[PDB]
Amino acid sequence: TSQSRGLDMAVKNANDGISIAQTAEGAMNETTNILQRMRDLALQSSNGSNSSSE
Amino acid sequence: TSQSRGLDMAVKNANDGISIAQTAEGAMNETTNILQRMRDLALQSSNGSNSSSE
Repeated sequence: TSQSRGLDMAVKNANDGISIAQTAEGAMNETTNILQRMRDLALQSSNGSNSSSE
Repeated sequence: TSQSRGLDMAVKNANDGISIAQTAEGAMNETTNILQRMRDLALQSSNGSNSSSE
C-alpha cells in the first residue's frame, strides 16, 4: 500500500522532471536559432564588399 | 456453581479486554493512514522541481 502511493508520487515526480527539461530545452531551441542567425550575419560582415557603414 | 460464576466473570473480562484491543486497533488504523499520507508528502517534497515555497 505504501509502495503503491509512493509509485504514484514517483510517476508524478518524474513527470515534473520531464516538464523542467522540456521547458529549458524549448527555450534552448530559440538560443540555437539566434546563434545560427548571428553566424549568418558574421559571415556576411566578413565579405570584402562591405565598407564600415554596413 | 462457584467457578461457573467465575467463568461468567472470565468471559465478561475477556470480552471487554477484546473491546480495549479493538478500539486501540481502530484508532491505530487512522495512525497508519496519517503516516502514509506524510510519506507521500515527503516523497513529493524531495523532488527538485519544488522550490522553497512548495
